Amino acid sequence: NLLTSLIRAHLDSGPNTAKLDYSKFQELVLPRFGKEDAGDVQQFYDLLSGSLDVIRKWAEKIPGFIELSPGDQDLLLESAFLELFILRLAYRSKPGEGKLIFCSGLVLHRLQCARGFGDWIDNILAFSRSLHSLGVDVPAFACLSALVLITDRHGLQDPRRVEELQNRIASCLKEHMAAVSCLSRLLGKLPELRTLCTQGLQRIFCLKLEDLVPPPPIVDKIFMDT
Repeated sequence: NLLTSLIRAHLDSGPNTAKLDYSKFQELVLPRFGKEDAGDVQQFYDLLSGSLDVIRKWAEKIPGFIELSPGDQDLLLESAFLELFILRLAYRSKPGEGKLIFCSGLVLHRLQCARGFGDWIDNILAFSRSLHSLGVDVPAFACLSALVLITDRHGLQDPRRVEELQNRIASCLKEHMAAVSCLSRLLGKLPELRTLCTQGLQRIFCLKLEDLVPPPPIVDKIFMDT
């Protein structure tokens, strides 16, 4: 069934919590001061680039995403990327502790992220606990995230296919959350998520302009989409 394949796809795309990765983690007390250097930017960029790989291996595994055309397959992806990056990160992070947890299991302190991400990081954590107040069970999240991906995108081959897959996922979510308006409180989180992507596009524009290290292709593509 569709739900099951969405739960699994989510759970496979997630970090292994038995192996969160603390090799870079440090519990800092005082803000990192100054301007950000090339190391800050390169980290931020790698984290970005890392997640695209995983979000794609998550995409593939959605019932009938592989079935679509290669044109739309990468278009739903690059267009959903930043929103997926932020929502998955907000979902799996730990705002009480100041821990950002990334798709590869990497754990970073809010204060370690602040130079590359900017004040954006603080809004992302605000959005994290906002998600966490509400409670969003795994099946609700595993449908919500596929809906961020499979959605009409100006310039899609057969948006009938996308629109069709979309509505199945949409009724899984509707059904599952009726089995558990709840759905509309969860949907009431996506305007917050939208504000987050805009601020992220702005930091990424700002970093593109310092040009301290060459961006990864995703930075360009996400920015070209503007």
